[PDB]
Amino acid sequence: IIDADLEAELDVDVLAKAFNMNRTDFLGNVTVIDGFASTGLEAVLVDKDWFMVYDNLHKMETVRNPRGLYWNYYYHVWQTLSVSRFANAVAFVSGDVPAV
Amino acid sequence: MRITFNDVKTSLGITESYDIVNAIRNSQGDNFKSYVPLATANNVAEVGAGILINQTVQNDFITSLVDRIGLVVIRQVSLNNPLKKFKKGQIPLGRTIEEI
Amino acid sequence: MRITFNDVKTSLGITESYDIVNAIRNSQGDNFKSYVPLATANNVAEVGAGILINQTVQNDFITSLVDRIGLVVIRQVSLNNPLKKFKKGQIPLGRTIEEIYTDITKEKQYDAEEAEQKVFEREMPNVKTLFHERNRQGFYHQTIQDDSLKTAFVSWGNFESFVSSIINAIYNSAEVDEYEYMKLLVDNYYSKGLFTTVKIDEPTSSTGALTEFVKKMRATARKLTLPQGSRDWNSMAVRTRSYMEDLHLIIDADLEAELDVDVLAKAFNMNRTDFLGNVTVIDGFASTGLEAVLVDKDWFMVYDNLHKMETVRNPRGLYWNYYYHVWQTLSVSRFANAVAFVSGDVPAVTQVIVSPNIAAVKQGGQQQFTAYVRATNAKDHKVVWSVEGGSTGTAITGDGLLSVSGNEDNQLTVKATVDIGTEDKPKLVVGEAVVSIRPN
Amino acid sequence: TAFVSWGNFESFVSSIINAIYNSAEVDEYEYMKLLVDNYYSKGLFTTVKI
Amino acid sequence: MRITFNDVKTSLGITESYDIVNAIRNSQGDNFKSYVPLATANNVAEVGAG
Amino acid sequence: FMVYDNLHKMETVRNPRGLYWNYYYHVWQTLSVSRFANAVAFVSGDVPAVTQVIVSPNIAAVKQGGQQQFTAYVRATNAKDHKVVWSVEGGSTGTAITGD
Repeated sequence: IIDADLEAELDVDVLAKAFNMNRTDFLGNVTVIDGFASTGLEAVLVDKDWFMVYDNLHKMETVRNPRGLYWNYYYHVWQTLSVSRFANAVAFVSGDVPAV
Repeated sequence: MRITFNDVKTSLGITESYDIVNAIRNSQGDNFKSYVPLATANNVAEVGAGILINQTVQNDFITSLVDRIGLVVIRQVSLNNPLKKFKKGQIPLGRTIEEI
Repeated sequence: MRITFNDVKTSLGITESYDIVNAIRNSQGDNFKSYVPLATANNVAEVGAGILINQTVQNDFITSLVDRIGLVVIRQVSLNNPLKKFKKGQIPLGRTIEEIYTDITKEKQYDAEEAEQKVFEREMPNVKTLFHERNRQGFYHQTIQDDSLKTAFVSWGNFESFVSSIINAIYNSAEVDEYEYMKLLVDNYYSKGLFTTVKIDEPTSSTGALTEFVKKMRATARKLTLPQGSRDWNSMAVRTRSYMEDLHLIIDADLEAELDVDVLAKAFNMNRTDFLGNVTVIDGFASTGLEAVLVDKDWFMVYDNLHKMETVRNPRGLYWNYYYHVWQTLSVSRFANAVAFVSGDVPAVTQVIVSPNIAAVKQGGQQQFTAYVRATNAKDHKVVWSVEGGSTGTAITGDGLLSVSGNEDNQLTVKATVDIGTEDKPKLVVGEAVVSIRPN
Repeated sequence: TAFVSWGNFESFVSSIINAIYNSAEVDEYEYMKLLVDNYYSKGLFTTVKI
Repeated sequence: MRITFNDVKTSLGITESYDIVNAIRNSQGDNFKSYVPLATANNVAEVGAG
Repeated sequence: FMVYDNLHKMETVRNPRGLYWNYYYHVWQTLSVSRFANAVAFVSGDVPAVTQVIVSPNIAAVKQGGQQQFTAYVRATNAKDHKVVWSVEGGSTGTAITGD
């Protein structure tokens, strides 16, 4: 997982990555998002089993107001968002990090 | 009840840059000589960027008649979760997940 | 009657360079030793470039006989519109096209205790509309004298082939004009300044400029392709997304060749779509700043209303007259992604967009306005809100909340202004919104 | 009142429903992105210094 | 060709006689009392003629 | 008469806590009259000599170098005739109307 601004820079300025474009055997699959909101995080290399996201509820219910003559829709989403500590996870930090 | 707008212009929230109509009119073959032979280019330039608020336009043959809307298009654009491939199944009953 | 030419030469409008015949004759094995063994090379050199005006040539065996024409070829070359793939269907009846877009909403946490009294709350969906109309009407005029043309041809097949060639020429002219109009649409959009401008240096200034331009284009395409979408790549300030196969980069051949040759990444990623979308090549933009335009397939809103051909006959002159009428709507959509890469001096702020363009409020209600500023730099700018309705008691705050006085009858105009000029010489960019007052 | 054809009316209603689903997907993406930031803040990652 | 009309009102060729719009509201026991219960009388009378 | 009805419906709701029914009868209608049909008032009180003046082209579109003819019909309650004065309130110099 990396951002587009840095991914384009690496792709253009590194000939190895430019040659190994849209390829999986070179550094796994690539996911592009908009920033990490962290002062040090640059890229994150994780495993498919790292995410432990599950769903508990996904439903929609509708009610009717006859005085106003309208329908009111509610969409309820309940889910578990967690990570697994048994999976591989590396974070590339480009700042001043502690020794340990 | 009855909501109407009056004295509305086609240049409400735009910022002119170089007045393309006048550029085409006074272009001495510099760059707009391609658009010079084009006929009814001013009409395209007037409403080529879309109209935010529309008004009734009378027919060019019989003034007493108005022009109707011949097509209605609804933009159907779907937004997807980039990280949805990492989602697992569903848990109807219970709250706690144990990993061994 | 009888039109003939005399004393015509085979070197009418040519400019000799080095007299290849004499060069071959006097070549001492330098470079024309390959053509020296060739026989009857002078005959090839005389008429190898074609004859503009031909004359009767007598037979070499019997002088009294002339040489006939053994083959007639009609050049059938078709000209196509490069941007024809962006055309939509046809509209037989009506003039106006309405486009409706629905935006996303917020999220509320689950609160059973709170939901006791607010079961019947009203939430207003975010809906925006755009309007287009027919703006191109034209026709093409041609004349054919079949009776007089029958002399120039011997075979019917060739006669009808020539007639079909004339018709195809008419269609080619129509296609060229359509391409010119579609190209003019982009220039009109840029002149009106509804594009999202990315400021770059001159690509031809240095090698690093080319790679910086490629990096910026790739980053912009990647950000546009993101599935979650964004609100900073369209003129309506609405959250929307694009597809990598739906992205089109319109650029000119002179710059495209430069980038392809001088950038190894683009050279490796040639004739590929996943790298910066599809590529369209045209001849210039007729704009002093425009270099390349990255648009979406839905950006073009071109429709057709009429495409017909009608023919009349003049019997006194014995000829046919053909008219080809083309009526179509040429417009663009402000809901689609559109980025323009400009390599000149651009203003700090391109435009300011107020989220609700048109609104209607009661005499005691309030309205919230959101301002999106399209700035070419990384700096931030403070907006100022004002209302020019005129009536007292109607007040707008710095945040963007407008409260309407209890009694007036006047259309309100709301202006969000950004000052980008220097001191004692202000330069204001204003975004406008229209508010109507319900009688209550 | 704003529509003439039923097909367009139901199309607009379905567009509203799809907008709801799009908002749900965007929120889910935001939560999944927040998970990584929370992990980094808690410092359970293996950090490579560059 | 694009023919548009700006700032037009529904009083082009209308020469009102007694202004029913306010004659109804400023009516106390007269023959106009029948239209007092009408809630949408003003809206009906605004564009009733055409 | 050009009277039509757009909506005629009834909605019912029940309050389990209060044990009662609420009925809402919604009526939406359009009420208008046509100016293309004959109509006579037969007024007995004092009436003005002239009731109204009708211009035959109510809406017209004209070229910048063109001319347009107008016709006036006066509704008179007596056999006496009246003259018509034509005026134009465009305000632009060079545009004027004749007495006919």
